[PDB]
Amino acid sequence: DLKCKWKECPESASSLFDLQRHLLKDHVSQDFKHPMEPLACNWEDCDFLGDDTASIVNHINAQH
Ligand SMILES: [Zn+2]
Ligand SMILES: [Zn+2]
Repeated sequence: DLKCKWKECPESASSLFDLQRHLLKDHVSQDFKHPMEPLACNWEDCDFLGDDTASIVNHINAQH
C-alpha cells in the first residue's frame, strides 16, 4: 500500500511498486533526449537529486 506524497496528486497506490511506477510514469514521462541534464526530485520540500529517473525511484520509495 503505497501513498503518493505529492501535494498536487490526489491518487494513491495499492503497493510500494504502484507508487514507483505511478510516480515514474505519471510524474516524469522522461524525454530520454537529454545530452547532460540530471533529474531532480519533484517534491515541494524535497531537494533530492539523481543522475537518472531510476535513481529517483529508488530514493522516492525509501524517502517517499
Ligand atoms: Zn502521484
Ligand atoms: Zn525526494
